[PDB]
Amino acid sequence: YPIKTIVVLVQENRSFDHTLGWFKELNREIDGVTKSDPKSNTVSSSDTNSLRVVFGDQSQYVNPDPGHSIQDIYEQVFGKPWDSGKPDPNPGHPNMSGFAQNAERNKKGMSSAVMNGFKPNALPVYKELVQNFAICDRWFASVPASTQPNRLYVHSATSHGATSNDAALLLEGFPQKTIFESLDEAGFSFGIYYQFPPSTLFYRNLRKLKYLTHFHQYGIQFKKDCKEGKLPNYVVVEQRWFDLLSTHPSHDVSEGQKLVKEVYEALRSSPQWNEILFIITYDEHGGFYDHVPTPVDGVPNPDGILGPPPYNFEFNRLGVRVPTFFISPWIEPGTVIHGPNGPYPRSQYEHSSIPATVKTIFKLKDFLSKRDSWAGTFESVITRDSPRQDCPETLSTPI
Amino acid sequence: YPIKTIVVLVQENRSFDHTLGWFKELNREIDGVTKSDPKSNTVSSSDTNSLRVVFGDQSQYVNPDPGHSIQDIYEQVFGKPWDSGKPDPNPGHPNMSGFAQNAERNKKGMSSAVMNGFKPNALPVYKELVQNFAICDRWFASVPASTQPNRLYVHSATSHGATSNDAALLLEGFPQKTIFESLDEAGFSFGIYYQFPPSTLFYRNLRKLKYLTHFHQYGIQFKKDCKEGKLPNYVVVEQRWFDLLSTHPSHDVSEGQKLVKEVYEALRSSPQWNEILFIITYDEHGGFYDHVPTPVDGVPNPDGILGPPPYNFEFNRLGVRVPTFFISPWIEPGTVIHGPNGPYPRSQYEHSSIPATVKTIFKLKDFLSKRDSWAGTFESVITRDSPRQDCPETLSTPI
Repeated sequence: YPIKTIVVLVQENRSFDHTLGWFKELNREIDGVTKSDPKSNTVSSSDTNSLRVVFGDQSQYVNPDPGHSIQDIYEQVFGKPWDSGKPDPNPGHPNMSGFAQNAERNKKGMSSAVMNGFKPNALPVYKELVQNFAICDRWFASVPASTQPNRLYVHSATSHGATSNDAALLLEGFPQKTIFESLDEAGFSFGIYYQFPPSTLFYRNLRKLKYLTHFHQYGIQFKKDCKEGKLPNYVVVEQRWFDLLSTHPSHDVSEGQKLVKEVYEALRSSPQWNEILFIITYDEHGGFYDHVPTPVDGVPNPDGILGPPPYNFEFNRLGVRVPTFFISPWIEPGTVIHGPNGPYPRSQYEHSSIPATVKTIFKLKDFLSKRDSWAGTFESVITRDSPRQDCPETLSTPI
Repeated sequence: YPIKTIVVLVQENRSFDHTLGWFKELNREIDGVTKSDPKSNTVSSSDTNSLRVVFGDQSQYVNPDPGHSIQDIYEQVFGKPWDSGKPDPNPGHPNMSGFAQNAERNKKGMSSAVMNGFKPNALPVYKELVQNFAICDRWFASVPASTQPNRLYVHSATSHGATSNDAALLLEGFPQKTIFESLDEAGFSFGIYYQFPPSTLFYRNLRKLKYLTHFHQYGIQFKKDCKEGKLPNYVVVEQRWFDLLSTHPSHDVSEGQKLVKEVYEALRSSPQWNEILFIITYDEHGGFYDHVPTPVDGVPNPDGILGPPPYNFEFNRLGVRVPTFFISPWIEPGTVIHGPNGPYPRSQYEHSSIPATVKTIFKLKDFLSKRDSWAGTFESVITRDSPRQDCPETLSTPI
């Protein structure tokens, strides 16, 4: 089994249908969207009783940040708002009908951004990566909540009860065991390449003296370690600082495309390219539309810890589908992975799939929680007998 | 008393003589340096004989970062290194003779940068601020240690035992009472205007919900509140993110001049200009040379907490002199404040002077610590009967 280096890049706040849904005309196998059988959500307002908003392919490069709190996402997936005076934590029916309404509730006119996705040619970096490697069109954010609970799952398969971006809790640090500790204890290496203060600092255990040395400034160390073949066994690329103090500004998809291109090309020209498995995913969907109902059946709480009031979240429902890419010369081009042949009938691909698959590939002894123990593993995406030799050396520049 | 808004900007890593020492030619009253009676430090090395390095005015805009740990500063001020096998915490004799030796010890050739200051004309923003307002030439960093223990003093008059930049300790947060809490309890407002993640988040008490709302993005909110005269009673401008993971890279003094210019002009064109007292100081001296012996007599420990081993620091010695500016239309131009007039015979101006003076100007009930209660207060710098009306509207662009 050729994979010795696993590289993880977690992007920000985009749904599958918004990012890749229109890539379906390039490959019908992609569970995306079409113009002929279009998806839609309705909007109610004081001025109008009902307006149908069709999911289109007119996403602009610059967009506001839609709502992605646990309470926003409740309205998006169930089509009705949370009501603390009439609490309905498990209403049963994720029909994905509330994205446009939740957008409008948060900011008038924002349903246009929420109800649009990108044309493939507007994201050439992604179009090339989809066509030359693999994606998963059934990969759900771990939590129907915001950025940090999901990021906590990426490297620990739990959020240790968190469903918000609680500045005090994040700074105090979350104490659960991380995949870094599993790897280290088994003698494997790991490195976190950061630009700004990384969200991985929110793991309290990584603040031990012996683990703080595994953080490396990205600009200094990343391209260098790629060039001389010195990448550790588990590489995390951390790019943005999370504004802990941000108690719906616009921003550009282009920066993320540039980062993906740079990271890919550095891995692609590395002597370790033939041992590398590169995963790109999104922390959560950002409030953008997606048509696939979030799983509500057979989803385990990772550690028995409930979320804070008023939601008292049971972690018995997944988040919304996000774009996930698998990139390796050992992968056939244009491959699309759906649900797992996961260990259980109701297993799903989600962020805990990353620690699960790391545990599987490196034969670590134990899973971290009940979530990585249950999540699908994607090591079977590595299918070739020999590494492909003509993988693109460079990708197109973002528009 | 005309002062209703106090604004604080803390710059990084520069000594008084390095920044303002050559202004003595412009104002003989300044305790600076001359060419005819020059300061010097000696260097001992293996290959070469003892070499005198004279303090010159040849500072370049780009310099390395000299040593400014508690152990480096011990050698700088006492002229001998710390010795854990022969510990000498209170050697008696701050002769300021070790800056060049300590520089060479950290990086060969670095004594040249450490033993140089700026020509006044090389820093036009500062030269204009000095000539149009006030400086203090006897203001000491609170701690002969690194960045964060000193920044803790600026808004709390203690470091709660800290003598290093301990990432785990900083993220856990320091729990001492802050001047923000003194102000809030007395009905006054405060605002922290930050660009990147602010060091004030290291105060644990500011992570409460009711205080997190007082943080404002600088780019969004600062110039705005300056225009509409909506500045709170205590303004902190936070500009740089401290890399907690940095376990001697070069950087440019020009960025700090640009920031100072931007902040000054925004306060100067504000309707609140006639009620504003703006203080600029430096967290500590960065390891650059200064000739004034650090006070070792009558310096109180703020709260009885000792520093960590091996130094077990008693907080009975001040840090090195830093540049400090007082800026307000109620200030006589070209004013230089020396040591304080009380509250005690051995009182000194230092970072705790900021909380002390805030307590004095706003008649807050209690000081925060024994340092606060002992430090000099500079309210007497406000001397005019009417606000000056021809304060510079704009400043020179940095070279």
